[PDB]
Amino acid sequence: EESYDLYSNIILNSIDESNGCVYYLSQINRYRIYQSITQAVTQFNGLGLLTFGRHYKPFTDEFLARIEREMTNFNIDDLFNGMPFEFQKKYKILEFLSDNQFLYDDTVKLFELTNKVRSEMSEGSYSFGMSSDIVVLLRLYDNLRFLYENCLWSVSFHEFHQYIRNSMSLLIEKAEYERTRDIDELGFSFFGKKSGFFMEYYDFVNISRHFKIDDIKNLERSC
Amino acid sequence: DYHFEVNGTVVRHKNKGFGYMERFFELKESCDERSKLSKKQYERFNALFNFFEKNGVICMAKDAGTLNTSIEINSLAYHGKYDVMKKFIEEQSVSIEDDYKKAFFLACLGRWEESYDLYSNIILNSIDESNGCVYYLSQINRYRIYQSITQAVTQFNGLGLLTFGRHYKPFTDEFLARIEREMTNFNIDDLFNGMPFEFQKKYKILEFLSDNQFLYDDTVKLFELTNKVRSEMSEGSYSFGMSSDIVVLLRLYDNLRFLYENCLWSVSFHEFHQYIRNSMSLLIEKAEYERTRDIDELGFSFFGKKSGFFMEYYDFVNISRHFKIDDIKNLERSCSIDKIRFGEQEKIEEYLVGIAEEITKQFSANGMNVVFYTQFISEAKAALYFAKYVKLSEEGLGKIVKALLFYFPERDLDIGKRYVWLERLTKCNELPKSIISIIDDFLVLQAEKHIDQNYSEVSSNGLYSRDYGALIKHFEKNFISKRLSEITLCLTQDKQKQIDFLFKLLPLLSTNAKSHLLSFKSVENINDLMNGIRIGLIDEFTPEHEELIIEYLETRKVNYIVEKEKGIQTFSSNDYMSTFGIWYFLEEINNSKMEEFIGMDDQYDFFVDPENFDYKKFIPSWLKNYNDKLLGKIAGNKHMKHHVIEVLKERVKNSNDKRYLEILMNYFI
Amino acid sequence: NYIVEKEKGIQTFSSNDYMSTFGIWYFLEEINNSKMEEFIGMDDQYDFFVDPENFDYKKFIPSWLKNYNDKLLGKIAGNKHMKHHVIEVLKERVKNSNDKRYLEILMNYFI
Amino acid sequence: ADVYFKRKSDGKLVFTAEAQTASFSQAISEEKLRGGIGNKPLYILKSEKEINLTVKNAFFDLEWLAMTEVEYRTIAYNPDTEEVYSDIYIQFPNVSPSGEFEMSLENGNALAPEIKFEALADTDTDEMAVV
Amino acid sequence: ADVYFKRKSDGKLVFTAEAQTASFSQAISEEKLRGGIGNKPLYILKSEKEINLTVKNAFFDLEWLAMTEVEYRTIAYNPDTEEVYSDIYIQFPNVSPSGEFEMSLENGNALAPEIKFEALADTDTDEMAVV
Repeated sequence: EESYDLYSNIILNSIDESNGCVYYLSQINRYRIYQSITQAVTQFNGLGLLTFGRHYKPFTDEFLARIEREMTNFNIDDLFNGMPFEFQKKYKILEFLSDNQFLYDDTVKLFELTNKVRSEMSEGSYSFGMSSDIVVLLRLYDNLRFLYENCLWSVSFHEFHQYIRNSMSLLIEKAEYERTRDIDELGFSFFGKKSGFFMEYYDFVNISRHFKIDDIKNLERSC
Repeated sequence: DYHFEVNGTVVRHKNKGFGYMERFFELKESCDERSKLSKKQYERFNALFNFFEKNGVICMAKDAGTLNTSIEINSLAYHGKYDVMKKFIEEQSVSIEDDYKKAFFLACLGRWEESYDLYSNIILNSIDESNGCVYYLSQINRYRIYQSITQAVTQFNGLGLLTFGRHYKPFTDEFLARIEREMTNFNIDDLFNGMPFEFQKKYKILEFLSDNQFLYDDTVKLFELTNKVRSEMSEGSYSFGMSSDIVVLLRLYDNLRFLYENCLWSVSFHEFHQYIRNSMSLLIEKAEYERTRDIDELGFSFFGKKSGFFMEYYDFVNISRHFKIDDIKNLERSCSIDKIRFGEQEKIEEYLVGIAEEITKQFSANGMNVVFYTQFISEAKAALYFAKYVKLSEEGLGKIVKALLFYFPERDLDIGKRYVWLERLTKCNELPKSIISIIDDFLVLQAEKHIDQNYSEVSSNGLYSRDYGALIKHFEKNFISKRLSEITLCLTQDKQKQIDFLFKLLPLLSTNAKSHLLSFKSVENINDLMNGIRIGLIDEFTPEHEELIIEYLETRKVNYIVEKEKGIQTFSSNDYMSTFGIWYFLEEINNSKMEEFIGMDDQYDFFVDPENFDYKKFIPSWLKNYNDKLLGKIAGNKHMKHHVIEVLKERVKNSNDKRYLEILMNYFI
Repeated sequence: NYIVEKEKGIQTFSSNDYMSTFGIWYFLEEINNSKMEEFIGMDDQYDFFVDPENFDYKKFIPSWLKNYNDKLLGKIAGNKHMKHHVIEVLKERVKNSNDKRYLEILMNYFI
Repeated sequence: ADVYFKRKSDGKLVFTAEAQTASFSQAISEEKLRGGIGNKPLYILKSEKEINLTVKNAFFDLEWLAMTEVEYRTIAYNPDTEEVYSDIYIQFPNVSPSGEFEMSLENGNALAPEIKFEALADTDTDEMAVV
Repeated sequence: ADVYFKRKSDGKLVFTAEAQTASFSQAISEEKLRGGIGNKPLYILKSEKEINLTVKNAFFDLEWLAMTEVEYRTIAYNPDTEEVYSDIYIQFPNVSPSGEFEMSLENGNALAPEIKFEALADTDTDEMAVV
């Protein structure tokens, strides 16, 4: 409730200085936090009391009534179009943030890479030069950095968790196969440092944040 | 307001008002309530019934019942009826929609420039009649066919000269100029917005096609479902109720139907090929897993029976169309498709022989449509490669075998490549005499191609006409080819390459032909030795022949010494030294000079001196190339069994390859 | 309970871990009572160890081996009558099933 | 396929749905910390059975919503159309109400989501009962 | 790993590029067909082995493009010599191109596609010679 009220002040006080991006991001962020609240009250008033057992009411009924008042009949796909034209041609980089399904182009490339990686590792292919299992790592780092920078609330959503969980699990599986590989007369370790991949600090937090006990368990039993 | 699941059921999603959709299905069973409407209103209900049932819409989710349903594709293009398209183009014009089918068939057939002109004529005539839908789809399809021709000439301009042996220009430079002019400053993204609004509010369901990346919502859902299914496969969870594998199976058919119907040119697009390829390959993986599944004490009884998934005709077409030969191999090495039942096989064989006749016409009469050929050879190859898993009749096999060994260009299917596919067809059903006749004519045709007298049999797999004779002798112990037999009288030390041809084609030659060959033409170099063993001509290490092997072995050291001084290490994959070692490993050849040779090849040193060979350089991949008897009887001896045991134990847990697991189970027990 | 379960016509197979260890005790000879051999039908594992000779191997479940430690598998290894049956089932389900535990079980034995 | 979710010792219906994922993960003897290894006095340690199971579309009781540890059962007569006999009442009496938030929000509400839940145990191992 | 697609006839490079994938297939289809299985008087040990190499950014030198069986030759050097370094020049004397049409075009771009060629063998298996 405080975050929603605070986000109302950011957009309200962003009228001047022609900031644009700060107002635009906060407006998108405002919908994201409102989206989280919608199922927050749905998982407390609804679902009965199953996970907890006592009816917690973090947000007042009056607060629920008002937030819907302004948020009724809101479509996020036209938010970028609803922005001023000067912002449109100036901050076109953020054009895909308005889309609710923005986590699609990134996942498609990962899904495309996963099929390429899976096919590559089945045939014993060697990724000379630009290795196809490193670009996915580079892609997720930019996605993780860009989402966590600029202070976006979308990083806590389940769809983003699926993006990292599937992308990071493949990296673990690929790294497992790389070390656990047959030796070929032509496929020697000319300059590869065996596994190569090593679990950094940024890799651990990704596994410790987006994975689940159900998801991680099959990873252990497979790799 | 209502969510329509892919299975067929519906569910209220945002319908906060009256349940009109449920009311529509409420009247679906009540006969009298329908008659209570007005005559026009009752007529509309009947039309909606025809629409919903055709589109696969089923009753309310509460009345689920049986929900298994097989979809059908009435489009001729999806079935690859290229003969039907040819006459379908020349049926004049009845309506714009009929012309739209013609244009789509035109693009699939390969006549893209004609197809683009047809799409140009469609939009001009679509001003009236409020038929913007076909105008909308043709506008996208004209863009897609515009995109396809641009890369087609680009492939001919680049990567095309070497593949085809020369440059091909199926489109005139003027046509390439014309298409780009009409496509200037055309952004397809706002096509739905930049087009009259009465369409925008009625045909809203078509808004997902305007964007170039339209193949994203389905792929993302497929990707999420693929992750969801793979989680079940690893965890062994039993999918009660509706299962995601059925969901993805239905989703691809709906996507396949919606695009092949309504004549969308994006069906030939690689992303769609990628979409189907990953969709079905997942299905094959779970089908293999279900067959190879532990029968747990709990949840053994569920909706899925034994072999719940069956290979149907539609799946075969999708496999034969949206897959490449390497990806099929990955599917084979991951899942055994021979175990899963192939349903409606008789409905697949005519498709296989149907694709054979189109190949026959293309490469026999005049020339071939190169633009179509590029778009068709991948489907053509994928169909024949996958034919091993389906029983075929004698007549069906004959046409395919005739197509396989007589019409495929060498640019995509070399001499070695055909034998790999030939063995697949021969393994499914015992070789009859009729197929042998076609095979025999193939070999004699290659001999007559030696007119230029510089043609050499060059193969990717290393397999030559050597293997064709082995297959014939394997199935037919006694067989003599008259056509090759008669050729020997006319040849008297004239074509040396044709002379070399007879050596590896000996078992099919007559007694007089073989007598005339070895009269003064015989083995001189080491190459003909192992050829004779495979032929069967040479059976024992004669003293002269053993000299030949060591003489060639002596040459290698000359380069071996000099290359070490400058740091070079030549490792040409001749594998002849491995053949010499394995013969010595059973002391079948007992020359001691070749035993002196050491440090030459890692495999070669393994056979000659087993106990003192440096096993640290041993490669387990060599074990895939070894016979049965030597491995079987070596168990218990322990002089050299124990050394390889360490490698053997490692491979079962390190590698998931079944071949390594088979070796340690059949032997070394 | 087992006999009265036919009063309602439905058989019971309750996944409760009592009968499982009883047969293991008899297999290990930690119990030497002839009365308990008369109990057949309650648990498939119970019939597998109490009366292995006449046990119906069609009801065998490979997951049972993963529960047994090295000693129990070692004790059941090479009994001249289980040895034949355990090898056949293991060979079938080491290729169909890719779990690493199954690979370890086959490698510690029949070397 | 249906789920009846009741409060144990209270008998009030919680919700009705359809189970989609059923897991019966088997015990793994890899930990090596089982204990009693060197001495090996007696093989007593049996299977640490783990079972997970989810539902499709929960419909909570309106009466149960008024006042705002739990048993569960199913029905299945689909194989071989054996509806008069071969009844299987999958009875875990002490199923644990579990589940995660999983804010997707990019598809909207889907009535009730996939509720995670597993069966607990007691002094006597009563994880699963066919009757 | 920069490759140089040479020409067998003259030696002029057809193009140059950088290696993307080098798949040495390790799989033998056992089918009791090859060899002298009819009588088996000796050993052969000539199982077929498959090598493939794909690139990602060709050059297409103009002199060969003027005129509108083929080879290649490459080197592999890593600045981190560490403890082992070698002048490894993988080259197959006979390789034939096998690139499909591979028209994706949904992203709108193709740039330089993945050129995949398949190595060949003539008379003795002289392919896969590192020289």
